[PDB]
Amino acid sequence: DGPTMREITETIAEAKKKVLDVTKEAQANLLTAKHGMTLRESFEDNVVRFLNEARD
Amino acid sequence: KGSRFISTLQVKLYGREGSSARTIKATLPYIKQDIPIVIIFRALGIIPDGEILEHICYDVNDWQMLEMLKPCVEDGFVIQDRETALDFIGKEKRIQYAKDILQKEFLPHITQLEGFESRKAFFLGYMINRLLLCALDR
Amino acid sequence: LPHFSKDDYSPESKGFVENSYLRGLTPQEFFFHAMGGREGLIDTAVKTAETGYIQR
Amino acid sequence: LEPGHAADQEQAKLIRSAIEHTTLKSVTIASEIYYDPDPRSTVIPEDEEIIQLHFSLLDEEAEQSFDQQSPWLLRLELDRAAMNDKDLTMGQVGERIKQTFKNDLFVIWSEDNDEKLIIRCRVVRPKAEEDHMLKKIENTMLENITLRGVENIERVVMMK
Amino acid sequence: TTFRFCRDCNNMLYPREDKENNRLLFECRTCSYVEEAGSPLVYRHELITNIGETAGVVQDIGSDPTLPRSDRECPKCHSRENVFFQSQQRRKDTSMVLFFVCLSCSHIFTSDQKNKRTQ
Amino acid sequence: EKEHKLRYNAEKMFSTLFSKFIVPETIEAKVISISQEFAHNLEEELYKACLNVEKIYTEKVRSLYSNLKDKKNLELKAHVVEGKLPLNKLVNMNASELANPDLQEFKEKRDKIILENFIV
Amino acid sequence: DQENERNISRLWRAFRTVKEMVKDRGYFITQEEVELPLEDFKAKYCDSMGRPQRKMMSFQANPTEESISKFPDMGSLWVEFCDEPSVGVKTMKTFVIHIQEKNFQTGIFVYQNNITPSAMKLVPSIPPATIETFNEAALVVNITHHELVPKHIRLSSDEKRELLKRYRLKESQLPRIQRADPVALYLGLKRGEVVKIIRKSETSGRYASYRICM
Amino acid sequence: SLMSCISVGTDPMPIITFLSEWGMEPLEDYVPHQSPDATRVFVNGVWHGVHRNPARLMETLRTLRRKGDINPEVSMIRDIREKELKIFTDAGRVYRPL
DNA sequence: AGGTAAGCTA
RNA sequence: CCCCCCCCCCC
DNA sequence: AGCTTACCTGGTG
Ligand SMILES: [Zn+2]
Ligand SMILES: [Zn+2]
Repeated sequence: DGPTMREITETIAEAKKKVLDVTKEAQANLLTAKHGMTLRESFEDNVVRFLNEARD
Repeated sequence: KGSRFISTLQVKLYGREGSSARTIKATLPYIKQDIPIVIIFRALGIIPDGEILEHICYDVNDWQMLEMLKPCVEDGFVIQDRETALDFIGKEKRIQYAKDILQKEFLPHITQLEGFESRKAFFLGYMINRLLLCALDR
Repeated sequence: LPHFSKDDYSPESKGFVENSYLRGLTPQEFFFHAMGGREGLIDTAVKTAETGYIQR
Repeated sequence: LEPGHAADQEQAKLIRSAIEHTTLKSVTIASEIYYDPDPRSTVIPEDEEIIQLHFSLLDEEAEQSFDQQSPWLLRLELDRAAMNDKDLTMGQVGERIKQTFKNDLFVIWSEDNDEKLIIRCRVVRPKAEEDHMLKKIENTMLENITLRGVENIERVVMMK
Repeated sequence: TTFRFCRDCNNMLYPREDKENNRLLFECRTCSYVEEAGSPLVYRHELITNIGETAGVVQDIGSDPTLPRSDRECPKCHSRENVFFQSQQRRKDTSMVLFFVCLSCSHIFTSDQKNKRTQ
Repeated sequence: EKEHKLRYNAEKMFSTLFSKFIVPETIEAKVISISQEFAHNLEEELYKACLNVEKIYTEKVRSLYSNLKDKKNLELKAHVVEGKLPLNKLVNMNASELANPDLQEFKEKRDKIILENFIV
Repeated sequence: DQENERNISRLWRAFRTVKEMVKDRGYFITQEEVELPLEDFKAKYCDSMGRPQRKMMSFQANPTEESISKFPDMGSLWVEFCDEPSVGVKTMKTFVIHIQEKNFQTGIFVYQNNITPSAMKLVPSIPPATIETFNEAALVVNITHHELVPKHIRLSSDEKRELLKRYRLKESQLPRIQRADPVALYLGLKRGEVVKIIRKSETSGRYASYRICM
Repeated sequence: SLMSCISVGTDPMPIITFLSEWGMEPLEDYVPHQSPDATRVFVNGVWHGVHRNPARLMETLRTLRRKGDINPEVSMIRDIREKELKIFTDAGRVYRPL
């Protein structure tokens, strides 16, 4: 459905802003790393999660 | 093109992370052992340190890299002139044999000619700079 | 890819395929999916031989 | 966890901190070697209060360390975030070094409070050439000495 | 650290104690040279290194097309002309801080909100 | 026997602490005779802690000194000590609770953040 | 107090486990003797300073009436604790003679850190009597108490004979327990002895296996 | 790929000659603290010397190839951050048109 | 290439 | 040297 | 102790 496609695209779009936000959060050093993880290892886990939640 | 001298030069960083006296030695073709870089430079005619150090670390401010080279100076300290350096690459028979290896087999690209010790020195120096840059996580 | 700017941690740069198979993949989406797909074929060949011996 | 402490999160935290491996390297910023000749005083004015608290009173059998120690100083700077993170005292850390090298290493430290976290170490000479000996002792210190935890147990995570 | 060489043979200078006057000297082990030490510091370790972050900031940094651009005003000249990179320290742990170079004054500044940095 | 010599030097720096720390009370809303007497009320108070039932102590003297000395953030807490705040509980206090309210700001922000990242 | 408290706990924890093992081994020990509380242990085996006096801890254990029926030749046991972290050859001889004179069947030596290679050589020196060595640390936790550790039962020579008859077995054909195995050590298994292992089964509920010592 | 080609191998000496004629100081006479910013110039992994204004040099070479004067198959890179200029006459390099 | 388990050189 | 088979599946 | 070194590595046509 055309309406279903809109709902899909916005779902991807919001996950993309969500991701941009956590990227801005990490660039301003306001990001705190999870146990046994690089600040970067942490960020990537968050990003991957956001996108995989999105495709589902 | 020309004979195809497939000789690969290895410049090794001995000692591991958080290990006392991290020395640097290079493996030359037709010489069993890995010679400490400082000797290879003195064999090339670059005799003082800070002239050998000048060829490796270009910024005379990078204290990190310079302290990374203090052990190399100690390892090489035992030799002080070109003869003593050519001889370590072995009498009279060994000194002559050494000159030949450094001329035709050590860094054969660049030249296999003769009087290009400075051109091959700065190159070895470039390798050691590149080695230490990765070791210091840069 | 040489089409991207340096230090780009975005969904697009790091390989997010936003598009469906019906809509079709962009050249970039196509190439990342191409790398992802290649990985699969390798651990297929690998697992096929490893798993075989395990049985023996 | 013990049958009676199944939901006690504090019991979990307490074991977690007691089992996880922690080395002196984990809390060190940088190590340094200085020529500080008279041990009864200091060239570094930053440490003026460090000598004024411990080299001070006591005085636990003064000269105590014979004071005929070593002119070569080994100085370690510890990370405030990392110390509090793994929950450690300057006194705790100091006692681990003091107990590792026994009486052949005179140790002092800046207090938890102080703007800078410092551990001052001097070799104990019985009755020339020491520069190498300190680089040997700092390599031991960082790579060896365990401050907290069980060896091999590297990362410890809580779970409900 | 920042060490010297022997004027006379340019060789490395090794430490030595003048026990009589309680001062440090640096001697040449290839000749009879000696000189008073400048600082009491001899060796510096550094486990957590922060030097190698702003590496390769040549004045031609702007002429790299691969480098991205931002519209953040300069904290010294106030220009919305920047070329930005990430920490050149090629260590695993390294934070994702951004270093901005002005293309109207050639001065570096970060997006870091945890520290009041001037390097 | 040797303990007495050690215990004497302990009270000595407490009066030193109470002579150049007692000034910010008079400089901002609260002489050496008051210090010596008040400094004694810690030496034997901390002695109740060590050699229990039947080593720790010396390190607890330094913690008491360095922190109560601090100022101008820790003098606001040191003001409470001279103006009715347990001189009995402050001896067996010893930890991060002695530290600056400015230091405690960051210590609280830190601790509560570790717990979020290792609770998985 | 500091870290004296932890050493006292550990030593008492290991004392319990020794008593647990001695009881399980056949010998007469009460659950009251076993479940002895820490405050009582302190008040019995610690000096004026409240510091552990191991020499006092050493005890004698005699087989139960039940044990006498299965293994008639099972004699009495002696358990010794030493206050020397490194147990010297001069101390080991003192122990060996105790077992020989009082004609003990088994002797167990609980040590702190080590026993001299000199001392550990005069161990098989007094047959038919047998000497055992346990590090205090290994005894802190009773491994037999674990989830994964099923009940092992030492079989009589007659019980072993029967197993072999009833399955038409040669000793080679039985599954094997290693002599140095924690449970083999706990029960003081000698080579050739058989252990009946009764474990729970997701298929049958209860399954009995057997292992012979090596 | 359809539009990809592989370098046949060209002559380095004309580029080497052009370079030294365009501000390339020889390696034989380099003094690192005298020329600290200096960009390292490599013709087929052979370090030849250093150049003081790499920006203008790079332009000249690029304009030379585009015109035809430097063979089109010859690869030339300027790693501004690493202070390096690598050039390849080299046979075997895989290339694509853009 | 890779994990092992003999086998033995400084 | 190819061929062969290349299940399943994010929720 | 830490070098070296032989042993194997899916199926059919
Ligand atoms: Zn000299
Ligand atoms: Zn600017």
